[PDB]
Amino acid sequence: NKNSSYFVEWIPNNVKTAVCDIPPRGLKMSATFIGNSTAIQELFKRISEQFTAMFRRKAFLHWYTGEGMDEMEFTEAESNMNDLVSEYQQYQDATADEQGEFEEEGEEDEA
Amino acid sequence: PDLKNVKSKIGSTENLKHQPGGGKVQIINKKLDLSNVQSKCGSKDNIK
Repeated sequence: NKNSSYFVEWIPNNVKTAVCDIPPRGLKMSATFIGNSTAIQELFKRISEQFTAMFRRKAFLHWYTGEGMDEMEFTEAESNMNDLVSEYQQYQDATADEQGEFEEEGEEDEA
Repeated sequence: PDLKNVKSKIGSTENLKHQPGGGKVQIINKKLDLSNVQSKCGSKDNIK
């Protein structure tokens, strides 16, 4: 209710809970979290820019290629990294309402 | 002693056109059809 702007609205209650009768040894209670925050892009946009740094000069690649790795694996992994950031970005800030105007295959433009 | 302006060996020459660019994603979904509907909890004949 308070932090609503930090939740994805089309998953209308984002929460799973579980509760165990047995604490760990020490203090009387505890809790453990996991978020699928779309914030995750802040890590992966850093690696991809840093990757591209190294690879736009082909820095230390001779090691990898010398174990017989092909350079089009680095190209697909980088592509799959860019496409994964695009999926983080497809569901980040996505409206509960659908997008309307976005077509380009249509047969007519006149009115 | 003139060396004839000797060139480097061997550089990032395979990267000279490289950026690289990004692909696209657009998801986006189709509506299901819910037009097969009628209620049963009333009367359509015995009302007459």
